[PDB]
Amino acid sequence: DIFEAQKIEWHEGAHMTGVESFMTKQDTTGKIISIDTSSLRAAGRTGWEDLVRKCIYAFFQPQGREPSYARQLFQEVMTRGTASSPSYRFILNDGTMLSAHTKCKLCYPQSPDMQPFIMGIHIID
Amino acid sequence: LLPPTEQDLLKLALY
Repeated sequence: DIFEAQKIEWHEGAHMTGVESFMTKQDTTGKIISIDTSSLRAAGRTGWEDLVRKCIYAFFQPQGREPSYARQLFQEVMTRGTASSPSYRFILNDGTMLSAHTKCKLCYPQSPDMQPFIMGIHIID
Repeated sequence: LLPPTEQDLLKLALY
């Protein structure tokens, strides 16, 4: 049904072959409450912890004079229920330049004991 | 919102 369909896209995001990504869950104050890295750890690439840390820091870093993409997306996802960033870049510990973009959605769980939350997917370009 | 602190991130990986 409608509640179940909400989970389809995020289950698919957790098993994408050929795409480097991770997912986050934020409460509605914006605080990150979980980070799912199972796709990165399965793909056996070493340096995933550094990739995730650097990607998240770039996501929350101010964009010159504008707010960070994290702020812009959080503001938009609370008002309209979905949001997306353009690409942002970061440098791994070995000097490699990478870029990423983020998409997120407000999710309304069926269980009365759970609060709404924001699911985010961060895709390496 | 507040960005995660280094301890927030540490916890997110630890558990």
